[PDB]
Amino acid sequence: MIKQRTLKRIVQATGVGLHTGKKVTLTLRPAPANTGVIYRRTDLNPPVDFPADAKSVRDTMLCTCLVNEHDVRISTVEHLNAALAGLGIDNIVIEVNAPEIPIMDGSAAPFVYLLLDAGIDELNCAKKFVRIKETVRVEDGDKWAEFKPYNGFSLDFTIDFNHPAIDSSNQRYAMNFSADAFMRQISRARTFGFMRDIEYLQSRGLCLGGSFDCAIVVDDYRVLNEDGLRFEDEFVRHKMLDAIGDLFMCGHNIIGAFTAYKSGHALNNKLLQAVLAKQEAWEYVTFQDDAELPLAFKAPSA
Amino acid sequence: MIKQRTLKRIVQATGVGLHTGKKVTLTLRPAPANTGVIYRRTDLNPPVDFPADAKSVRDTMLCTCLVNEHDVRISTVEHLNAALAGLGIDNIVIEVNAPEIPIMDGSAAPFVYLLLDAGIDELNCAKKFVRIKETVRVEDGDKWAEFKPYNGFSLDFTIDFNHPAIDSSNQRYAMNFSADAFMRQISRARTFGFMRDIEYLQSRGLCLGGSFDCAIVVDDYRVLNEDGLRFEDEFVRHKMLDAIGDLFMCGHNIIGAFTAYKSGHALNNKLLQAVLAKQEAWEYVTFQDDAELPLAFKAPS
Amino acid sequence: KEDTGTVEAHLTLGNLFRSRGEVDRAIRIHQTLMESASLTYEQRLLAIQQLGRDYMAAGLYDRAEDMFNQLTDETDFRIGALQQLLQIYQATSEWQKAIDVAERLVKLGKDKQRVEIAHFYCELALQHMASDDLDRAMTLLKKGAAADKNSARVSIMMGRVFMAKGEYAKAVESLQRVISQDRELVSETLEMLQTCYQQLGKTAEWAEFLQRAVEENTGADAELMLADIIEARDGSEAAQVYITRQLQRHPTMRVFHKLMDYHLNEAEEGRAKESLMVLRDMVGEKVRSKPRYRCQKCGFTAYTLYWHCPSCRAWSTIKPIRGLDGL
Amino acid sequence: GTVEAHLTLGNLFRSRGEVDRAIRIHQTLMESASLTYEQRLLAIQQLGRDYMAAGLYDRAEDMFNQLTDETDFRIGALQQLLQIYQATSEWQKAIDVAERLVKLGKDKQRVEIAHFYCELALQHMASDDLDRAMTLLKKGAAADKNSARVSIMMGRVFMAKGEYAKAVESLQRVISQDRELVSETLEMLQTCYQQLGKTAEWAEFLQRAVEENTGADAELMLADIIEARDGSEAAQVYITRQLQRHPTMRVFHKLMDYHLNEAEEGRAKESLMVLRDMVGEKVRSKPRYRCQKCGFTAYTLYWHCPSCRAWSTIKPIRGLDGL
Ligand SMILES: CCCCCCCCCCC[C@@H](O)CC(=O)O[C@@H]1[C@@H](N)[C@@H](OP(=O)(O)OP(=O)(O)OC[C@H]2O[C@@H](n3ccc(=O)[nH]c3=O)[C@H](O)[C@@H]2O)O[C@H](CO)[C@H]1O
Ligand SMILES: CCCCCCCCCCC[C@@H](O)CC(=O)O[C@@H]1[C@@H](N)[C@@H](OP(=O)(O)OP(=O)(O)OC[C@H]2O[C@@H](n3ccc(=O)[nH]c3=O)[C@H](O)[C@@H]2O)O[C@H](CO)[C@H]1O
Ligand SMILES: [Zn+2]
Ligand SMILES: [Zn+2]
Ligand SMILES: [Zn+2]
Ligand SMILES: [Zn+2]
Repeated sequence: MIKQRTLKRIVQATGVGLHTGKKVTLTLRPAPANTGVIYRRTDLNPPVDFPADAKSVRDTMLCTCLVNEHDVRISTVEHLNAALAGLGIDNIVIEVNAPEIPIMDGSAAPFVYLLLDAGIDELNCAKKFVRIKETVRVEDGDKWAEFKPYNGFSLDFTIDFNHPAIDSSNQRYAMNFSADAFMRQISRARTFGFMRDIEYLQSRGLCLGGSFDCAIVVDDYRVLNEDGLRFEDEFVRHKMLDAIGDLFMCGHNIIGAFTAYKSGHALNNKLLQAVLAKQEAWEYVTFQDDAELPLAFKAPSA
Repeated sequence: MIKQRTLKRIVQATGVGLHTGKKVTLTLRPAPANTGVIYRRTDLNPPVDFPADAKSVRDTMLCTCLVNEHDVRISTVEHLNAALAGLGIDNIVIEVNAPEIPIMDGSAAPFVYLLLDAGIDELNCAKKFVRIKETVRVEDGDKWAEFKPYNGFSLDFTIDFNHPAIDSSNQRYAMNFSADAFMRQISRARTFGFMRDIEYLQSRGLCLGGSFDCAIVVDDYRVLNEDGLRFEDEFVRHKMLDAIGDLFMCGHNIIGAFTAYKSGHALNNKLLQAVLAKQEAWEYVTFQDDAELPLAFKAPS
Repeated sequence: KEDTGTVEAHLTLGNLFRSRGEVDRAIRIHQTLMESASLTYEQRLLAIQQLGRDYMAAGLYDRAEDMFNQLTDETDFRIGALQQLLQIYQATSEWQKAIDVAERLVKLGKDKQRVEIAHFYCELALQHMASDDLDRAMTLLKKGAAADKNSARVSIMMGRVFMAKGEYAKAVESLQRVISQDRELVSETLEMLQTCYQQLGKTAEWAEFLQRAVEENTGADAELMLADIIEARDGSEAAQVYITRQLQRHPTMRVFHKLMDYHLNEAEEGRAKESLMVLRDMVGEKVRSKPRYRCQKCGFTAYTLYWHCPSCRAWSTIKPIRGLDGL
Repeated sequence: GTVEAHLTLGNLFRSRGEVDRAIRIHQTLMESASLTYEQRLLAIQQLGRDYMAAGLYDRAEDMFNQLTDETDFRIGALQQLLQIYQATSEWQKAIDVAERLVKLGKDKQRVEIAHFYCELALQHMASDDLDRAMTLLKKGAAADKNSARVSIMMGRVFMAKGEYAKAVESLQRVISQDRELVSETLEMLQTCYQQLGKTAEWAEFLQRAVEENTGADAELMLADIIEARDGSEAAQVYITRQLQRHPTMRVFHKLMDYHLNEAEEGRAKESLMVLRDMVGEKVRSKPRYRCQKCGFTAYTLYWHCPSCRAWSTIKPIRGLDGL
């Protein structure tokens, strides 16, 4: 019955926010069964609990950012959400004492490491799944996203940046979602960004904490990172990582086929809201995806 | 005493000359004891031979390039010489059917691979080293090279390229020369050029065969190669590789301390000619250098 | 690694060794795995491909060809092996075999490699022209044009060989085709089209073609040539209107330089002359400094038209730079 | 060796981005009881680098704090701690680490100490705490006398307080500290020479700055004042002289603007108008400040270059591009 999951220990990690550049102290904590991922601002008077819900998203400039009625915000929850979806965490309390989830290395690998270090305990209760009965679709001009019925969770992303440094790489990716598949193929894709649009973005108040150590700074004609790309086509891989993170905002893993072309955070959130609006287009189910089983590997001593 | 070495099998390799762009079918062949490395051109119906003597180097615009009296040239012999010096080959006939030793990947690693695949023999004859006796120094303005007496071969090269891409790496590297040390540290640094002056050099008849696959191309501010630098300070390491290759032009492994600053391919050859011109500065000796035996250590999990 | 299993672990270790530059160890690992008697056909082909890539990255080209010629007949690796062989035959300057491999690849479906066939044929014709043999150069140019009919290099080379032979009418016939074959490279033919028309003596048709070229937005070269001929045709001051009009639609440094020169030629002297001197000494001091041709795949900038861009090694990518910077 | 078999697989895994595996390998090696002291320190350093690459700064700091007492690793550990404290906007500790590094020999960290003090002052500035801002800037000046940021910040603080004589006295030091950045002071300096009331000294200083090839901004300001003083003719003469001696697109646009005012109406004037419409757009579109270590071009002065993260390496672009 798949069974719900949570953490075993209160696991912390400091970082530098990508879109604010302020020191942040992420503190993942366990929760009982039937709690859902609830984000929490802790530096505020009382706390400001943001129950993960597609409607909370109200700012999608370059980071799916929660905003309650009082303008208290927690930005850049895309990658942490992607990690939680990868490990299938349904009950976890995320606390940040600064108004944004840290960035770590610009991917979900650090968050996967933190969650695994905490340990994925399994609770005694069925795991709620959002199964897509009827095909739904949303469009934003030349960008579009589409949810289709499926006996699983499959993603199919395409990008087109008309950029000499990104077109050379693979521009289409597709997979059947699974804990091991996510951990091995998508958890490492970095936060690709262009060097030309940094002066402007930093002026506007975004990407104040981004540096070569947490992004693929692509200049006008080539990737500027010394190491290079972790994957030969990690731009689309990271875009699908952001897609998983955005789609997890509903609080539960989704069952369906998600096909996207040039989708962003705004489009993914709009698609999720559209699906959740049609009461007949989605239903609650259990035991539809083969998550878990993060197989270990040999540890030779030499 | 250290024994002279040659190859056990004739070994071929077809590459592209860096400074000509032609297809060169390099062929390394063994020679008997007491013959010295001799370069040779094969496309010429009468085969023409260049004995390895410092005086042979006559054009050094960007690469130590042998030239005889009739203007028959074998350019870019500064990397193959580097590999031979690293492995201490004393008798070998190098043949090229086009006027340039190939460049391979820019470094001297492919030549070490070719020589090791050929297999290095040990002739039953003494190995002549050219050991220095008196300090000899030559300067070309700011650039200066210096040989000092020493019980071995030790290089202390330096570089001062006023360029943001080369100034962030150690502009100094010193090592105690030895076959294993050479094969491990210096025998992979690639030839590095600037993309700013490639439109010009190719117009002057140089760097025609160059490309990202056989050089480190540092643009105005950073290294453009997708792989990146093999080391952290590959530039000085390759400059010292060129230094070893150029110093090998005397035909024998040299013994001493070679300290250089901004030394090119002309200054090294000038230093070698000056050293060999003084009869009281150098002498032929035997068995005075560190081990030249490669170590097959790598065997991890 | 060495803890990821076998065979595939060997392949990953060899790839890492090649990337780090330790070429000898990469070949040693790949060859040891290939010589293993416990490998399957698919694994042997994978090993041979990796060994060929190792040799190619180490510069030993004939060994790379030997290790890649064994994958062309294999369905899985045919296209990749042929691509690598095409790269080898490009680098080692063997144009005929490169053409043969490109024809194989185009027969296999990849139709993008027809421009490269035309360029290889043009390179062979250039080699022949270096030995003063125009007939064979024309034959190779005709074959290349038959291979691809949307290559400006073939037309320019045909014009060059015709001018060498003296068939100037055919030289014009071939050169003018570049207008329809590729607009961005029109400026390359004007230097020779002028000579062709001068030898033919059809000055009126030369002016007509220049007018058409400028109306078609060919570049600053056509505008300058047309203005130069007009100055002699119908005076300077009276005919300065045309340069002014062409200026407004497509202003460029190379154009206003001529207008400043015209102002200098007929001026009222005094402070205005001193100004129009200090300027017209500066626009002209960055008209020659700025690069004229740029590669639209890797940003390479050069003062001459490199058909084979040195950086990315892509054929027919360097084109004139347009907009307040040159042609 | 067996130990060196680890710390090379771990480095590979970290480079590939699989921090979950590199950290695991290094931690397992560290937990082993067979590690010698030096090997244990090497493992600690590798684990700290793993954490820093993965972005878990609170753990990289903890790991690197175990190496500051070991003679061999003191430089590396302190440098990594400085990078961590710069990254996570914590300057009051970055200053301590940099001062320890200075005491341990590295004398090129005085610039970064001055910049940390300036950043702290900036934090205390904008909250109307100018007294502590000035105190911190004075400390930074004491830690380095060859920093232009300290002088400019002190000028700003004096201007906010109101003491303009001291403002000009401090601002003028930029010429002796770093000439390339003098163009930054001019704007501010102008105000402190206008409301102060010393116009003659302002003109004299502008003339001196121009003669010292200060830049295009100084030349333009000098041309404007010469115009307002002695008519447009003298201004045009001076601008022509400076353009011939020092060519800059901005001065070229100024010369075009002065030419337009003196020109008989005609289609030539309209051609000059369109030339202005293009050249002014180009000059307003070109970058102003460029970094001298990574080729980053920004339209406003960045003290901490975003790309190479090196302090005080962004200087005004000099030549035919901009200033
Ligand atoms: C100097 C030292 C520098 C140090 C480090 C700097 C970097 C730091 C890391 C963060 C950088 C950020 O800057 C994030 C960053 O660069 O990535 C975002 C990325 N997510 C996505 O944008 P996103 O979906 O968030 O939001 P938009 O509403 O803007 O998307 C709609 C708009 O984007 C176009 N679009 C969108 C998606 C697609 O598939 N194709 C495509 O064309 C679409 O045509 C329209 O124009 O597209 C862009 C692709 O990198 C960026 O904006
Ligand atoms: C599209 C991309 C296609 C691929 C292009 C990439 C390259 C492949 C093509 C082959 C290029 C080769 O040729 C390698 C190449 O370019 O590197 C040569 C290199 N050997 C050496 O050459 P050389 O010894 O003759 O010195 P120069 O006088 O020429 O150097 C001038 C000034 O440099 C200072 N200086 C000089 C020497 C020294 O020891 N120290 C030092 O500081 C000194 O101030 C002097 O005045 O110096 C330079 C350093 O890379 C280059 O010239
Ligand atoms: Zn993202
Ligand atoms: Zn070299
Ligand atoms: Zn290119
Ligand atoms: Zn910088």
